[PDB]
Amino acid sequence: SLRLIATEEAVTFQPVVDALRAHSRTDDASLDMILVRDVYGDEPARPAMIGRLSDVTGERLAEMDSNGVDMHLLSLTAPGVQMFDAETGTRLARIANDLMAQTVAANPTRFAGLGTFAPQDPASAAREIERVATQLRLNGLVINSHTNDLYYDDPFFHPVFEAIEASGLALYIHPRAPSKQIDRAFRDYGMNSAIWGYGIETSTNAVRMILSGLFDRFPRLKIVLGHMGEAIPFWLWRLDYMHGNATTFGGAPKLKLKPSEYFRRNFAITTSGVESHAALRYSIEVLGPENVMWAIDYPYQPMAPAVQFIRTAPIPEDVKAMVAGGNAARIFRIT
Amino acid sequence: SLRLIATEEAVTFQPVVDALRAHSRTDDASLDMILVRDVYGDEPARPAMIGRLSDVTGERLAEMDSNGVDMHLLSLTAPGVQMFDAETGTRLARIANDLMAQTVAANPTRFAGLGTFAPQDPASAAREIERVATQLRLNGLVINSHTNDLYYDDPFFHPVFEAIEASGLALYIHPRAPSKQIDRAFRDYGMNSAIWGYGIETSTNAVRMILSGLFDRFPRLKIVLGHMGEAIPFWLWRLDYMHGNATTFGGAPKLKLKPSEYFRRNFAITTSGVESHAALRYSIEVLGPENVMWAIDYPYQPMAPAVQFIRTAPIPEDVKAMVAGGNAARIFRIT
Ligand SMILES: [Mn+2]
Ligand SMILES: [Mn+2]
Repeated sequence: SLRLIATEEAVTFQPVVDALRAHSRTDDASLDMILVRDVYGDEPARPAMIGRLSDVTGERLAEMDSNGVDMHLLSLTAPGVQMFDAETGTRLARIANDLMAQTVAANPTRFAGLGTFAPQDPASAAREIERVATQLRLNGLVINSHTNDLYYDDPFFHPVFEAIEASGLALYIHPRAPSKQIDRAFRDYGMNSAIWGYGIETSTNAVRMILSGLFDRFPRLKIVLGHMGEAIPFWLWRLDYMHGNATTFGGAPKLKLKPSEYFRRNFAITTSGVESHAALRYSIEVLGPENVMWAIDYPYQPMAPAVQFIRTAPIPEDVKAMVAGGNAARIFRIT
Repeated sequence: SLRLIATEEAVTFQPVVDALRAHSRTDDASLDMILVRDVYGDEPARPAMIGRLSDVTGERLAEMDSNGVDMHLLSLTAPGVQMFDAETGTRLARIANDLMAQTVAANPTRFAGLGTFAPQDPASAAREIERVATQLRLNGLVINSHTNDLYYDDPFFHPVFEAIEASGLALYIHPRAPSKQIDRAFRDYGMNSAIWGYGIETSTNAVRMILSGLFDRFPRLKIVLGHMGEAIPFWLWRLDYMHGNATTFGGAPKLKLKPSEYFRRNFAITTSGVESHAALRYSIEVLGPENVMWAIDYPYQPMAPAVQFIRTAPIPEDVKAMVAGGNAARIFRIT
């Protein structure tokens, strides 16, 4: 009876897989090359991952059925098309988006989809964002933190955000590995990945977006952050408290709202990879129950424990319905 | 009659101030130079700060009295003596520690103190840690995240942690601005400081310490983190979950315990700069009430709101007493 819509569910498609296979052989210094080699490289350390990522109607659907999961909201897996040059990224984003729409239409009661884009070329990205919203009628958008080691405060990306805001599509900002601005401290102990780097990279991106005033410029933007908001919900009081010093002594711009007010107004979060009732309850309290969505983070996380996490959450049934799927249905235009 | 012991209370002394005024004029590229110029520069943007940091028995004690604060646990303010060359840092650490001991001894019912050291020279730091523990009988230790842009998983610092463990003194790892490994992303919107950079720098340091197996090598270390544990308490589930991948594919060493188990066994946290009852409640729930301590972060934060934050906390009186001062009395050897 509980409607479950998992909102951070990765997929890939052959043309992107082939491109990453070739890219894995190059001398790119980006920290994502660790993942890219492990999954897409010759002699990969994780040889089953491409199969599990590519599968939609086999193991994925059987697991959804076994666990009573109604839908996956699908996204091209990190690092998407962002590691390629502008020309290649742009070509592949179109291809990946068409394949995403095709995948969704084969089973639209079970799958919804986010389109992606190649912000290496902001004008072409804005055009693809319009095409995703209007021509393909996809459910929203996904991008994997930084592009070209720049964050989304940079005015270079204004045409992208202008297009996103006009489109009405929410943007899921998924992690990728720490950019070159920060990667040096994430080369050890597997910290390049989900264990630490992903969170630091993505949250820092989001915080720069807020403090730069991007949400005064584009106030109707809706951003979604996985991994219980990449911990930003935990830092809200300190973000607010220290903002006066930042504008006064630090040369940060004056904002109309407080940092945490942008977070509640313009962001929503998902529970991907943070199956903690305590953290879920914290987030509901400080963000409000309309701002928290459930996710699995399949195939990197197994479905069963993610499902049982939300089914057993110590919150009222109406709030649980919102988190399990009601909020996603609203935010990602799912019927 | 609630005993209030504030655990992250900054102070400075003339010999360190003079050293930092001189350092302010050098071409050090450290991100801390923004703070150092602002407070200690020839043309300071924050001219009253040196006076406020230096004052112990004037305005500080008066504010403590007005607000019913029993004690401050004093620490040489960031960046301590860690920006100097090895010889200079070593010399000033001894001098700062002697002055701290004398300051505590002058009003020992109102002030406790943490000694510091210069990790630039691990062998010399080890000796000063022993002196601090055995001869000055100070209450514990303080260091400001990185030294020379290295983190405390580095085996270079092993003689330091060997000494700390043996001394039985708890080490407060206070923030510093992001090291050169990560500072590129923290040059804008005032993010070098408390609003964002501090927490990312310090939490990353601690996470590296945990994942490197430092607490299998030194299982009796006690580390204290301010700012509600630099958000580490929020990330515990994901740290644990992803640790399997880190060791299997990421070359992280195999640990005896889970990451969150080191966090609970070897760390305690304080509420400095995070006056959120919701964040406080979360922390007590996931760490246990014995691992959370109150702090003010004076003079960077005012006393009254921090005091009223704990006096009004929606927790039982016995738990409130532990947080307000009881835990600190145990952890920092205060009668
Ligand atoms: Mn994911
Ligand atoms: Mn402090």
